[PDB]
Amino acid sequence: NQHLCGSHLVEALYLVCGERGFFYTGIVEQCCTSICSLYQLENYCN
Amino acid sequence: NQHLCGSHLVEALYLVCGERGFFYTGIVEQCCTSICSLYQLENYCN
Amino acid sequence: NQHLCGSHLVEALYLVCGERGFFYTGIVEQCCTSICSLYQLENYCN
Amino acid sequence: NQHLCGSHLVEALYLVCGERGFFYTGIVEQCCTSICSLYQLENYCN
Amino acid sequence: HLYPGEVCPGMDIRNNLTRLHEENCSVIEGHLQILLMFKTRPEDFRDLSFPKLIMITDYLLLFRVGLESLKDLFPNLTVIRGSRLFFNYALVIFEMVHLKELGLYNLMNITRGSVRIEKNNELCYLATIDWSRILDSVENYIVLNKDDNEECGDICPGNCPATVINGQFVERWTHSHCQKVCPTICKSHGCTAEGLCCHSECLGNCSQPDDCVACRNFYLDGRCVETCPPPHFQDWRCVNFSFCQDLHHKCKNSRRQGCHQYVIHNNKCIPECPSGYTMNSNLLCTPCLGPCPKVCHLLEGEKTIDSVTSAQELRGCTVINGSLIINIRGGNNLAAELEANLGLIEEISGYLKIRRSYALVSLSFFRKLRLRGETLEIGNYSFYALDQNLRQLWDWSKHNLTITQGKFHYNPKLCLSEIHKMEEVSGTKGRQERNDIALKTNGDQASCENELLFSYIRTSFDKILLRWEPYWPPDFDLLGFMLFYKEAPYQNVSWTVVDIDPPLRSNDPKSQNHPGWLMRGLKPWTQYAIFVKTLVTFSDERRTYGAKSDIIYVQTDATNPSVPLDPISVSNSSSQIILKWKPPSDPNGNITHYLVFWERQAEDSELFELDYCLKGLKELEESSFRKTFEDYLHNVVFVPRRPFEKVVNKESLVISGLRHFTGYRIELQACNQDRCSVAAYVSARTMPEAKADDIVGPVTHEIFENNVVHLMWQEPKEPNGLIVLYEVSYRRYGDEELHLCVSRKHFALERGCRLRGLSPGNYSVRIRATSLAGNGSWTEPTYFYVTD
Amino acid sequence: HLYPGEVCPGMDIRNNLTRLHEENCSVIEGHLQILLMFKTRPEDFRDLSFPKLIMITDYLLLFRVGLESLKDLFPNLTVIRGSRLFFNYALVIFEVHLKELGLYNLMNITRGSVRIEKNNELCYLATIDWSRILDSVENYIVLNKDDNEECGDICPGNCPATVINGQFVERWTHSHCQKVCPTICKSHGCTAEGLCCHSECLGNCSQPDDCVACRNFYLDGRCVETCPPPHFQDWRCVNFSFCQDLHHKCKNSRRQGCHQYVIHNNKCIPECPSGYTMNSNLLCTPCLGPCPKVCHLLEGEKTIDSVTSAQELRGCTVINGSLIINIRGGNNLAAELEANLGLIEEISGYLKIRRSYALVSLSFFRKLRLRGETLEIGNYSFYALQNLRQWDWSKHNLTITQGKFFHYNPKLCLSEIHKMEEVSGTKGRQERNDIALKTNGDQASCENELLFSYIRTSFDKILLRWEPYWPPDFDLLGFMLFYKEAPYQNVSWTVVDIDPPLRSNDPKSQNHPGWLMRGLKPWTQYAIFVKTLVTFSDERRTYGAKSDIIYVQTDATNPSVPLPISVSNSSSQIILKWKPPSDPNGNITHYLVFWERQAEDSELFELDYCLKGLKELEESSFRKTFEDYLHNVVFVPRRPFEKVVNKESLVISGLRHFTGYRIELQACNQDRCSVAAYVSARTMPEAKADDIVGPVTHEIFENNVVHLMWQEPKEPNGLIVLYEVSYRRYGDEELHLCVSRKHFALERGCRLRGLSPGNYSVRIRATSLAGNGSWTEPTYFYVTD
Repeated sequence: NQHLCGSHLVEALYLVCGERGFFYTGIVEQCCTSICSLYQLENYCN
Repeated sequence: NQHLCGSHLVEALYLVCGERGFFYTGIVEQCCTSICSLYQLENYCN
Repeated sequence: NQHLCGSHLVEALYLVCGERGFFYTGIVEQCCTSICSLYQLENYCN
Repeated sequence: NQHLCGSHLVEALYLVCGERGFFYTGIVEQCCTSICSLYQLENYCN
Repeated sequence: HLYPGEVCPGMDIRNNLTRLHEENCSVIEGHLQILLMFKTRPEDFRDLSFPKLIMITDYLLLFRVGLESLKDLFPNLTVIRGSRLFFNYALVIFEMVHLKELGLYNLMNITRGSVRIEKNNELCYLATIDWSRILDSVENYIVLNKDDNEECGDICPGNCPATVINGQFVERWTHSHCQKVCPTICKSHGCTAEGLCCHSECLGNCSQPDDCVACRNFYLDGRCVETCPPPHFQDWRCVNFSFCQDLHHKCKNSRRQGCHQYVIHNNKCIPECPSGYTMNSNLLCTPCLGPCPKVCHLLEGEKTIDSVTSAQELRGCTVINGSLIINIRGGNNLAAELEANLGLIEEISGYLKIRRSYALVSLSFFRKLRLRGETLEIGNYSFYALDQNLRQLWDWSKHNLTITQGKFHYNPKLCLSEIHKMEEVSGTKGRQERNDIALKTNGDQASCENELLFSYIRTSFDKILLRWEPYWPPDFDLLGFMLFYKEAPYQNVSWTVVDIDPPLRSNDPKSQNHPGWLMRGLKPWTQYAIFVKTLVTFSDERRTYGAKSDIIYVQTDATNPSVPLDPISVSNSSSQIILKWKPPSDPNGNITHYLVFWERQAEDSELFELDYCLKGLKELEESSFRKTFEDYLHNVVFVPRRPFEKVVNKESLVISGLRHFTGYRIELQACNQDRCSVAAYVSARTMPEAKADDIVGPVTHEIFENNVVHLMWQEPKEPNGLIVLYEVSYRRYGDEELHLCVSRKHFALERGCRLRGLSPGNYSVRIRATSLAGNGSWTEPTYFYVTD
Repeated sequence: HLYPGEVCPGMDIRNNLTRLHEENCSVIEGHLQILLMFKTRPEDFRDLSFPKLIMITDYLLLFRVGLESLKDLFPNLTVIRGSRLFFNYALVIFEVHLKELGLYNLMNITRGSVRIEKNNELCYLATIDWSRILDSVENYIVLNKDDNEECGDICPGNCPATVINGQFVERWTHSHCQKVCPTICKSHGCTAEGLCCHSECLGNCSQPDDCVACRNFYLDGRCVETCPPPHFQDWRCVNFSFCQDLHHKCKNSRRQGCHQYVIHNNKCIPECPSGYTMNSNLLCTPCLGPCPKVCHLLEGEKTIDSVTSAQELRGCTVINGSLIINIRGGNNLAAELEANLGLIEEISGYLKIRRSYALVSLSFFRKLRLRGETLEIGNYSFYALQNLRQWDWSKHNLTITQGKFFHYNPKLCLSEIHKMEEVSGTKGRQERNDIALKTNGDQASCENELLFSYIRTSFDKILLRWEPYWPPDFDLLGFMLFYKEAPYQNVSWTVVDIDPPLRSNDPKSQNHPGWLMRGLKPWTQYAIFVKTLVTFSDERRTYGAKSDIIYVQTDATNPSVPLPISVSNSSSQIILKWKPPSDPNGNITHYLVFWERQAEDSELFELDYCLKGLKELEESSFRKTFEDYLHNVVFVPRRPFEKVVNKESLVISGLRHFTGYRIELQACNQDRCSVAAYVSARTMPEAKADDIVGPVTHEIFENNVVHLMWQEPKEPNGLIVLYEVSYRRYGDEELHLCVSRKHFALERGCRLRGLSPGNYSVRIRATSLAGNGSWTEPTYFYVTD
């Protein structure tokens, strides 16, 4: 399983893109919906 | 497991010795203590 | 029957020869894994 | 490398011969389970 | 005409867009391989269209095509006949990277074959198609497409029909078209917009009802027929003898490889006469004047039968000039096709091998395999079985299978008895070695013990006793008995597992102890299926199966049921009620009758008089160690020389003859023996009647000297007992209205309603009763006067 | 003397009670087989006794004796030397009538084990500790009556107790129990006073520091380490005359079984080993050339099933027949085989290994180097027919002459089998039947390829990245990972399977597989190892790849609340107390503590209350099969605070005597603390303020109203709740007035009215929240008659 949402992902993205930064103009419907691999949760930081 | 005590065995002995009858002058320390086979619960009826 | 295997030999040998018991100064390979005969069984009990 | 196994052959054959594509009127047993050569690979693409 | 074009034999589009354009071809007479279109974009593939291809015989193959959709390439393709499959399928669209959607909103039926769309990394809208009305075989291997990762949102035209798949009622493949569902009675004939069934011989669709775009069996000419009565081609149409003989002469004149010199047989222009007839002057295949074999030679004397397309290479064959290997690696069993394609074989001149055949459960499709060892597998073997689901092998009978020369591993589902019987009947007795015999795991889960096992059965509502005859192995090896029993509602056979050690051995067979078990805590009235097994120590050179017991079904005895759930009572009339409830949670047996009582409950005694008028292997090495020791000991120490009623199958009843508003109580018992459950209770309050709510007798008046007024009426005591209070109204001539709330207490104090302190004038006073139901009818007015 | 009897060589009691009675034999020099006593009852076996047998060399065997107990048959037997075992054991009591073992003198079993079993009337066996008795704690005892709990616990008394399986239980008769000696005494023994016996003694000593039995050798009338007279049966020494007399006698007697004793190394051993020669003073001298052993076997075939079978080939260097290894026991039993068979050189016959569960390796053949003179069926000079795991291939040379089996070896890897095939010299002369086809290395694949690139840790998440390895054909099902807690890296793991990332056509631009194990405990350490899975090709077996086990430890976070009470030692001094929190989540750096004061009850200060009274392989393989078919077809060729550390207490002083105080406690593991922990207390007050300041004076009015004058103390935790006033008439009883703050306000002090005429003396006492204080100086008043 290892499924989580909200705060768990917002400080989980720090593990792979802590110093990279994130794009600003929904991650909820893209990552919270199921198990997330690196390629999906790193889409907002690159 | 299938461990029980009291009324369960007092009605279970009917299954093997319902019409046989039982000896009268403790089954609790002989049968309720663990799993009972036929040879142990039939000791009081023969 | 006469398939004296395991604990059967010890319980049956005194029903064969007990007058002098058993000679002392194999058995399983010829009367436990197969069928023994009264021609050859009594030798093992003297 | 040159171990063109599976989906490697389809993606690599147009890096070998594409001028006339591939001849039409096997391949796996000699360039997928082993190492193929440029002497024998170009025949499969005319 | 319904066929505006001719045949387009054997089209294959490859490399660049060059060639192709070979238009109006409604029928294909061959396959369609459009593949390896490595450099295109939807700009190159948008305007090109072939809207009048309706009939494809063998299969349509697309492999790595810059193509958006097929809805413009083949807008009016209806049926793939699938007479010659590609691998096992007639529609294989594989790895075509660029796409928008399948299209093909005219496709109706795939006669024989399947669909294998796969590995299209840009494909969706495929789970929104129902294949039940489209595909003959519902068992369509589609995986590894973009729709798997849910990256494509749902889009359907509109508005469109919907079916049920996997228990889910879902809509059924483009942005403007969907499935054309026809009535089930129409079968493959089709239907029109009005639902009228097309003519039976049509296939898929019809231009007009009851007369066709495609033909179900044969075409004849300009219509659809069951079989042509002109004095058959490619299993779908008929031609004159002249055309068939013209093809036969032409291809042997043309020397083109691949032609079969067509010979007429059974009024069909089939390729060649089978094993049993002879080719020819009107070229009608006549039976041979003697034995005529087939002997279909193979590539270097070896072929792989991996799927239907490989099996079709040997259809009609009776003798195989080379070897054969069966290498089916597919999930679906695929048994019927092999019987048709290979069942007419007689003997394999080469060797035989079977490897990794999951799909096989038995080996019966070799219905006439009888006899060679001319070629041998490595190690000089004319047979093989290498590696997991084979379960029966041949059905051994008068069916004769014997080998001439030559001489079983990884067969977990193959029993040893069948292997030994095959060894015996083969004629290999006395000419075999242990390498030929099975040494790998055979019958690991399919031991199928050759010994049979029950003596005494006793059941109870929570316990069941089973007793079975004791069987001992040849050497008194028996680890014990493990039992399996599970619920079998309809004996249509996952079971519970309990292992029991055997009872102590008895030296006298007459005075043995029968093993027995009690599975306790079972649901009453429930039925189960039981099967038991025996476990023995493994001896490699003395393999012993053990014993087996047939599966038996028993059903538990019943007990008291549960309380009926959610009882409510609603009155239909003032004196009549209708009770309601729904069946209990668990019946614990078919309910014989629902016992119901009825009871009355008293009113509130305090409210009757009180005034409220105010307002505002682990154990084998353990057991085998103990058999080893005793052998050592003996070998050493033995030196030789209330009214009630029963309801049945109904969740309602009617009760009448009750009070209009008094609450009533119902007691309900659920019983399954004629033994009931504990009490179920419910109450209700019916709609009252206003007959007693009206005061009996009109009102009269009396006047005293001090302008005190006394009124005279009779007290009704019928409306559920004592009346709580009265309502009194009075109004002066030409003035407003005034009221006095008269209760039982005030009635006792003044011996009736009395009015004091009123202003001088003329008045008229009325009295109304107010029971627990409410306010009733008013009485006749009476007047009083107060002196100025 | 300590040895009141001679030897009793090779006793064996069988059939009826006839024979036996062959008394005073302290030593046995052989085994003791009393068995097959089919017809006796305890009446026949109650008075017979042999109380003076002390030393048994090889083993004591009893098999189906109407015998109550051995406590009367062998009341004073101490040690079974166990030089020659029966099967693997020295005490085998097997299979009906009994009361108890007794044998309250038995002390040590040198080499062997105990195998009591299948005695359907036996109990009181789990109440014996074998640690001080048996050299090898790993004693097979099952299928006895004590298993079914039909025998109640009985112990003499009173008797000692030890710990077995973590349970402190008493330790075998109704009148005797174990004689526990101090651990420093070792096998020497001890007396009643605990004095260690002399070192050379064994088990027990008649007197301390001088013996019933001897540890190593006996000599004569004492116990010695080694006899210095110019060795017999590894336990005693004799003169040369006795040894040569036996040697001459047995060859004169022609009795089968004797070994013509030859002196070697001052020991009367049976025969000189391979390397020496027998003889005129018969001292074994080294051979003048090669001297083999060639121990012939029964029909050239023997079964090495246990220690007793291995001892048949001790000292042997050449086996004239075949050998099969058939150890069917749970215990590995590796050391004994090395000693018994390690001196072997070559097997002239064939070799076979079958059902050797106990074996883990095959190193005990430390000098097995070379024949194929005899072959297994199918012409084979080797065999392997479920726990074998490792020869150690080195300069150690093992080559075969002729012959060519490896089946059912789940724990044996393929690489070792192939290396054995190579070094054997069998290259170019083997067939597939010789090579392994049955399951080999099913759980012990031991992939020959190595696998980590990027590691990142967090308190709840850990990231691992490892280099991607592809099989020869791009077969790889995926990667399954195993990781579990490793507190001390002393390595059951969690199992997660991950499919590989999409293949990249360029090796430079590949995607490294990675994983995140989320929700892990902070500060905890774990051990991780990962594995690769490939499709099985019978003729192209591929192991895959393997990664070494690695250990990482999680980062720490805030700890939990400590689990707190405060007790005062003095009026102004208090002592804090608490227990460590439930989970530290890391070593706690310091316990931050605060202190705070809480106010009293304001309402009580003034108010008056004086009132009284294979499933997926076929799915993947089907996908590889199709693509092969496609290509083969479509490709046509051409507040003040403080920190506490490592202490669960503290002292706080300088506080009020009774005012409640509040303590705030923070647990912190970084210098990051936990949420607040709070506790209060009420110290013992002081009575200094409980006493009224100033004595009491009196005033009298005309109406016999009395007014008293004193000062109000406001120190005891604030406003004083009330006062207590006592007064008594001359020669009469006592009277009291409960004066509160309200009455004090009404009358501007304590006033007494309505009292009877007479002479009185009135005292006043303060009553703070603590209690009633000291009384004041009395004052008098008078009421006119």
